[PDB]
Amino acid sequence: LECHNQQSSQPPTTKTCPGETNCYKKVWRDHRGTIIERGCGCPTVKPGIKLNCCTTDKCNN
Amino acid sequence: QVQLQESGGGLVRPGGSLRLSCAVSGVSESIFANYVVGWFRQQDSGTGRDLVAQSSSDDEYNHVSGSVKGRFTISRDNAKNTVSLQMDNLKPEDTAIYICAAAIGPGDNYIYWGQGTQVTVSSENLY
Ligand code: NI
Ligand code: NI
Ligand code: NI
Ligand code: NI
Ligand code: NI
Ligand code: NI
Ligand code: NI
Ligand code: NI
Ligand code: NI
Repeated sequence: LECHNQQSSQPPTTKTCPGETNCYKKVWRDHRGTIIERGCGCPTVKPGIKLNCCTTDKCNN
Repeated sequence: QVQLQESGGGLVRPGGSLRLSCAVSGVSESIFANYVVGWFRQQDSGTGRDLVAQSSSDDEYNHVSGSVKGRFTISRDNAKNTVSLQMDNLKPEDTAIYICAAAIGPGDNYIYWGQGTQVTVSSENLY
């Protein structure tokens, strides 16, 4: 499958992960403003992180 | 094989409550204790699957999203193999399909996925 991986508001980039049918967009606030980490798969997550898992290509924007 | 069965969907009047539950078939040995079992909410076109609650033995991987904090609560019967999500003071904004998922362990990816159950809060006529 295909999914984004750029961090926060850097230009949209892609990462191809064959077979991985889900994707993720994690958001935590932190000291340095809203940080965002996108990637492949649907990961279990520590406390206080906005997780959003997704099912189509390049949908974790 | 592990397969996740949900139960408890339907229509709730605004302000009511309702308990979803997700039973992890497979691992019938009942040694799934640490499956990080997650509840996600899909509001159709708006947003994909939003993690609303995550249940693990590991504290850092057992919490609820701040949006629903105080209204939703998760429970676990590891022996009976069930992970329940009780929803109180249900608002219309909570109308969505709630899906269950299971990761093999804390920090691993949600590789198991559920059927989905609709929850509708509206107070309007159902025909
Ligand atoms: Ni594809
Ligand atoms: Ni491929
Ligand atoms: Ni895109
Ligand atoms: Ni959302
Ligand atoms: Ni603790
Ligand atoms: Ni604790
Ligand atoms: Ni907590
Ligand atoms: Ni409202
Ligand atoms: Ni850890």
